[PDB]
Amino acid sequence: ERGYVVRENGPVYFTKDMDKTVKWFEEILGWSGDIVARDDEGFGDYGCVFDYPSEVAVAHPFRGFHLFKGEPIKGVAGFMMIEGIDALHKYVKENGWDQISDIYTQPWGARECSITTTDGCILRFFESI
Amino acid sequence: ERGYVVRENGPVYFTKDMDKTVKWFEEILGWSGDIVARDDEGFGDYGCVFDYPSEVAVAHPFRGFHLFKGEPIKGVAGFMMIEGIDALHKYVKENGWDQISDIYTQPWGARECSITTTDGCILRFFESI
Repeated sequence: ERGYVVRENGPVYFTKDMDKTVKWFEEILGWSGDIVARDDEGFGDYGCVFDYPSEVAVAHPFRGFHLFKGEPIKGVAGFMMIEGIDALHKYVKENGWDQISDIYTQPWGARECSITTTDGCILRFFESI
Repeated sequence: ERGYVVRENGPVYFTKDMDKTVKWFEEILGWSGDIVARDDEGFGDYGCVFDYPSEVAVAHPFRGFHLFKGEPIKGVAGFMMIEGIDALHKYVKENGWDQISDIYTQPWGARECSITTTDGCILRFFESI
């Protein structure tokens, strides 16, 4: 570009119950969430979830999801590269969530598996072979 | 989590004609792009765009958009923090794109403006005060 730079560009996520979403992220994937703004009636308007600990987030980068109020995405909402996919699948499974696909190898050189959230969107995870 | 870390998490973006989308990101926002795989008819199935030069990406630290073939997103597709919001607006306008809202101040402490892409999605840009 010219005259400007991108500092952060984290993915967006939409929900009709921000607290439920945050809890799913924390209980099923082991992430940390935080509602940043609430409605006059106490409903979440804006927030976020990240895979690292709350601490690190309070002192800066951002690789989590921004949470906005609205109709949840229908289809793929995330495409994440990770380390420890096997561990991921076990963790999610141990936590009781069964809506996760088996792990499989992609033609482009990586093992993948995808998860459906409480809101119904698909999150795709992958690790290079 | 436990046993796994998120290495990268760039936002997803869907398009029916990747080349046109990539040209837009290049001509209007001054970004860079590359189509990694095409279909039997010549269209891109997978690719990406990023704010920095090609030199970085091939030399990993991925914060652009992953591009997949599909129906464009209706509504907000990006929420990114930037520096030089005035420069951005002028750059876009200077490059002939008129579907960019004016810059305005948000209650939460930042100036913002949204841009409509060639595909119809909305990209929100903000800079804190």
